[PDB]
Amino acid sequence: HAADRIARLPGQPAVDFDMYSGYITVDEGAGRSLFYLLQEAPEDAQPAPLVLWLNGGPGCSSVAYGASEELGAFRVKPAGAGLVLNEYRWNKVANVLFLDSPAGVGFSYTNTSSDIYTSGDNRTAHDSYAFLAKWFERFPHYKYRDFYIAGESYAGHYVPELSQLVHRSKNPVINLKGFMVGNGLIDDYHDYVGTFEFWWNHGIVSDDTYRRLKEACLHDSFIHPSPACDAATDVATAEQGNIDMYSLYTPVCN
Amino acid sequence: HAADRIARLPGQPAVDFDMYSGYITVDEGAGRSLFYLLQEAPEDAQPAPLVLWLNGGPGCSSVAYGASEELGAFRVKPAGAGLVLNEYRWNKVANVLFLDSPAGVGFSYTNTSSDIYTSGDNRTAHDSYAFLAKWFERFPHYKYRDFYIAGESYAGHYVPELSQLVHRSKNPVINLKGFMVGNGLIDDYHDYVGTFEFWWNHGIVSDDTYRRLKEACLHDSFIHPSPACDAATDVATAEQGNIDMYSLYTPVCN
Amino acid sequence: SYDPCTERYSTAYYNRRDVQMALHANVTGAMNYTWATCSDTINTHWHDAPRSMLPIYRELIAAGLRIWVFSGDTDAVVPLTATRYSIGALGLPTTTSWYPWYDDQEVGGWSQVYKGLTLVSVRGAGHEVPLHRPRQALVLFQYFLQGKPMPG
Amino acid sequence: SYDPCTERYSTAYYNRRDVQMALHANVTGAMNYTWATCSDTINTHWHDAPRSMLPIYRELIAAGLRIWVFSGDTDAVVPLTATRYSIGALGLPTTTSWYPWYDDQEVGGWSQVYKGLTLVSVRGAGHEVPLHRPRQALVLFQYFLQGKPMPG
Ligand SMILES: *[C@@H]1O[C@H](CO)[C@@H](O[C@@H]2O[C@H](CO)[C@@H](O[C@@H]3O[C@H](CO)[C@@H](O)[C@H](O)[C@@H]3O)[C@H](O)[C@H]2NC(C)=O)[C@H](O[C@H]2O[C@@H](C)[C@@H](O)[C@@H](O)[C@@H]2O)[C@H]1NC(C)=O
Ligand SMILES: *[C@@H]1O[C@H](CO)[C@@H](O[C@@H]2O[C@H](CO)[C@@H](O[C@@H]3O[C@H](CO)[C@@H](O)[C@H](O)[C@@H]3O)[C@H](O)[C@H]2NC(C)=O)[C@H](O[C@H]2O[C@@H](C)[C@@H](O)[C@@H](O)[C@@H]2O)[C@H]1NC(C)=O
Ligand SMILES: *[C@@H]1O[C@H](CO)[C@@H](O[C@@H]2O[C@H](CO)[C@@H](O[C@@H]3O[C@H](CO)[C@@H](O)[C@H](O)[C@H]3O)[C@H](O)[C@H]2NC(C)=O)[C@H](O[C@@H]2O[C@@H](C)[C@@H](O)[C@@H](O)[C@@H]2O)[C@H]1NC(C)=O
Ligand SMILES: *[C@@H]1O[C@H](CO)[C@@H](O[C@@H]2O[C@H](CO)[C@@H](O[C@@H]3O[C@H](CO)[C@@H](O)[C@H](O)[C@H]3O)[C@H](O)[C@H]2NC(C)=O)[C@H](O[C@@H]2O[C@@H](C)[C@@H](O)[C@@H](O)[C@@H]2O)[C@H]1NC(C)=O
Ligand SMILES: *[C@@H]1O[C@H](CO)[C@@H](O[C@@H]2O[C@H](CO)[C@@H](O)[C@H](O)[C@@H]2NC(C)=O)[C@H](O)[C@H]1NC(C)=O
Ligand SMILES: *[C@@H]1O[C@H](CO)[C@@H](O[C@@H]2O[C@H](CO)[C@@H](O)[C@H](O)[C@@H]2NC(C)=O)[C@H](O)[C@H]1NC(C)=O
Repeated sequence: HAADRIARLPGQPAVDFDMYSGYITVDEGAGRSLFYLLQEAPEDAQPAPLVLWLNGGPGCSSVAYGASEELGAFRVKPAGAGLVLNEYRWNKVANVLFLDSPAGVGFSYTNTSSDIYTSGDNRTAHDSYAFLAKWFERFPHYKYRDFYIAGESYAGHYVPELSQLVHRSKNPVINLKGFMVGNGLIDDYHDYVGTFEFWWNHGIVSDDTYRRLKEACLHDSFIHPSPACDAATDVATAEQGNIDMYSLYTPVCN
Repeated sequence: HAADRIARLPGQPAVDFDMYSGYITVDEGAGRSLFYLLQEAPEDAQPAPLVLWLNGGPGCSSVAYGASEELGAFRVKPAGAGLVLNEYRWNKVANVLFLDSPAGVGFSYTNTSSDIYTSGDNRTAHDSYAFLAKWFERFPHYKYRDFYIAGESYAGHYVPELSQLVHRSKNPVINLKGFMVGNGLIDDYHDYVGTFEFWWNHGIVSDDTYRRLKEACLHDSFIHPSPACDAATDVATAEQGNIDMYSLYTPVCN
Repeated sequence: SYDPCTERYSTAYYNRRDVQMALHANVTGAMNYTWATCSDTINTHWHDAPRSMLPIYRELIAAGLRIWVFSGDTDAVVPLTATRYSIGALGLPTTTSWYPWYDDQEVGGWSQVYKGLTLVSVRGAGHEVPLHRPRQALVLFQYFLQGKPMPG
Repeated sequence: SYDPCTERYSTAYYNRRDVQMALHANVTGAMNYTWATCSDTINTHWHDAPRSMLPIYRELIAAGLRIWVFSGDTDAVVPLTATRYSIGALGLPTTTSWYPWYDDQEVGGWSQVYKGLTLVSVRGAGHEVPLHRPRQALVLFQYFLQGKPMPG
């Protein structure tokens, strides 16, 4: 644990809280090891709760997003020259743990190359659980700490699937109090119906495309649309133009 | 006409186009006189088209809005200390005429005090027509100029009602080429249905309020809602909070 | 940079005699009331107003007039969806389906050209388009004066 | 001030050995590929995924867990309306109807408290809430840690 401690990052400004990063092996058979980043709260704030933050994709890095351009302690400089401190970082009130998941994402890796062509919700969750159970062994002063799980987007799946596991596990050192999801997947049918309605309601697609989308995708999964849905979706993409679909009214990077 | 010419406005920066403002009597009986503001285009751009711009309300001033915080040549300074030039002013390409209408709005006045309790679409349009027909007599070098009528909001009514009149009048000096409407009333039923849908789609009202609004207002006029519609609308106003309903994501003035 | 307090300034300004003098307004000083941005009375004492403008558009389209309809997409008073349904009810045919128009390299809004009428939305603009998106609002205006479709 | 180019910077940064050294990452240097923000392969080779999370929410609500759901209202990828319909389909009862929450004197977003779950939207924020509305995003977080409803 002390071994996982970070002294300083390049370009990092001086701070008053500790930080830790390293790997946990969740599958010795396969050689699957997840990388974490813990940004603690300041001493005075202790002992604060422990928050596991997960990014979506599927396939996107919690360190890459959560820690670096969202709620983490620092922001990266242009050209990747150094770090700047985040005035609104969440680790002001809690101990934030960022997990790169699944194996093959970010700094997280697998020793079984096949591993990356066969990921799914089930194994992602089981590895995530394993990671937590050993993480508490590496960091025993964290046992019994109120714990919360949070995430965005495809983590609408991750967060509740993992919470479910944690809960049914009945592990006595994990004091799960709850979870929070931002902009995430909940129910395929309803999300599709709502996505299209909001698009038409924001002037981003035509009346026809809107109708084609509803008729092409309602029986589909978000993750595995049919060819009719893809066709529909390709027209819409062309009606949307060169916009940041993740933030309708802000500029696109050049 | 030369008499209506403006030398300079207080605080006004130096410009390279002329400007004219004054009154036209549209009803000698009633003593109804409309005030106009003409911001011409630069010499080099001449001879440019003539554009009548109308603000809505009903009851709001085209000079107050159109000319002063929208498309007009200048912007007013805090405390109303002076003017600043508008870099994107429309009078770069056209001769813009701003009409205060109806009688009782802005600088526009009536000699019959009753006049202001009985305004309606019909008389607004007839006075507007009268104004144009005499305005061309005051400014004869404008006859035959391509003419366009434009406006916002409640001018969704004004613009097309006036265009209709101009067209059926067959006045040979008015070369009406068309009209343009921004964010305006078109059809009461459809606008109500669309307004509520967009609101729910922008997170500004609850699921219940949305349903109550549809059920309370669909048979109504925008301008004269029923008491059921007003009740519904009062709840919505309370769900919206302290926002600028005219621009969802910009700040409110303090 | 946007200042949501403009009406205030305007109120102060047009109320100076200086200015009214300069505008040839309330010459005899006979306007027995302060200058206001809108008239409340008028506003709250409106009478006749048809429920639909659709019939008139039809007459003027048949007449061959140039007709453009626009919308600032972040207004909530007379929102974009209200305009989509009302225009949709004219039943005109589409000449060029909903497409993104550019100003520079940014999307300025979307447009749809129907036989007889052009629909234009302005991205990120509130009710008062030229206030919120001045630059894109001038483009809009120039294309209409020409009768050319929104670019890009 | 917002810079829409952050992923770029991050790509450059995490790719330095300096940094990886500092993080105790790719220690043996054995990661036979450049560092990326997401993994394409992974992304395009996903297998199992249920269609609904509703059943799980039900189980965890019944379990008594604290559950908050939030939404940046200008995201178009997983938009607010998608979340309104999905949460609406849990059928829970409402404890406090949709109301505006403030941060200072500005409306931060809207909220609805149901029996077992709290729904929060963030005004003007895109998909990555803490990036777009950092300040309001910290408020959000603090209230949830406390189990207190959004204020104002
Ligand atoms: C994923 O694959 C890595 C490439 O094998 C592998 O790294 C290797 O770790 C070996 C085993 O634990 C290690 O081996 C023996 O070590 C000693 C050296 O002191 C020798 O006397 C033995 O004959 C072998 O050399 C080998 O040195 C090492 N190679 C490299 C490049 O590091 C990983 O397995 C192990 O990774 C480490 C760092 C840790 O997880 C270890 O305890 C792992 O089993 C493997 N990563 C996994 C499985 O998570
Ligand atoms: C709205 O009401 C105004 C108050 O009456 C009125 O203004 C008055 O205009 C009168 C008439 O045209 C004018 O009168 C006569 O003028 C001469 C002075 O040289 C005398 O010899 C006569 O015995 C009367 O005095 C009177 O001076 C004037 N009063 C004021 C305060 O200006 C408006 O009527 C007229 O307004 C003008 C400026 C213009 O429109 C005139 O030609 C109008 O009939 C009236 N405004 C209207 C009806 O539009
Ligand atoms: C979801 O994922 C869990 C855990 O990954 C699955 O359960 C695991 O099932 C596998 C076989 O899939 C077991 O692994 C082998 O078991 C033996 C050890 O006793 C050895 O052959 C070997 O070394 C392991 O690879 C594993 O024990 C088991 N883990 C747990 C926590 O139970 C689960 O798959 C099913 O669940 C199994 C327990 C069993 O029913 C399998 O045969 C199943 O496929 C996954 N759920 C889904 C989508 O099937
Ligand atoms: C819409 O508004 C037009 C014009 O304002 C109306 O037509 C006008 O009708 C009035 C009576 O309302 C006429 O005014 C009087 O007529 C006499 C002059 O010959 C004199 O008594 C007097 O000095 C005037 O006040 C006016 O001539 C007429 N103007 C026009 C352009 O025709 C119209 O109302 C109806 O249209 C009239 C012509 C006639 O049918 C009236 O009796 C009507 O009320 C308005 N439309 C609506 C909503 O009724
Ligand atoms: C027309 O000019 C009038 C004369 O100045 C002016 O009336 C004013 O009313 C004031 C209140 O805003 C009062 O304090 C001041 O004395 C002033 N003058 C007189 C003698 O009444 C009107 O506001 C003006 N009409 C407008 C602006 O429509
Ligand atoms: C793990 O460290 C590796 C060693 O530096 C690194 O591999 C690199 O691959 C480069 C291309 O981006 C190559 O140009 C460079 O020589 C470098 N080193 C070697 C010897 O291969 C990996 O990118 C790194 N893995 C990550 C970042 O996941």
